[PDB]
Amino acid sequence: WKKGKTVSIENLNTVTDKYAAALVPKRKLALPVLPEGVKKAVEDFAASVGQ
Amino acid sequence: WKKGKTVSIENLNTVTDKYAAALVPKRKLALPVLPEGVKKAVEDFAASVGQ
Repeated sequence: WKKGKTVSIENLNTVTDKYAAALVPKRKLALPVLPEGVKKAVEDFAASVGQ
Repeated sequence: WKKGKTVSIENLNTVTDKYAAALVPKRKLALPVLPEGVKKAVEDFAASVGQ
């Protein structure tokens, strides 16, 4: 915020990115979510065999 | 094979299809091969996590 100026939302948002980039832990488990791009490519491969 | 005619290879091959369609069993286990279309979509999903 400058003296007579205003505050852009493109700077209020990169500040909020700095708050939510410290919400991640400094060392974390890479707990994998199965994406739907590969959870359907293995579901229908079982459905093409008939499971 | 007709009397004075010849034998086409498009009829010698559909005869060979009838020999190799009785090589399949009348009741079979649907033993699934994993295709490379889904064995790579689950390999790199483990390689994007770093396994």
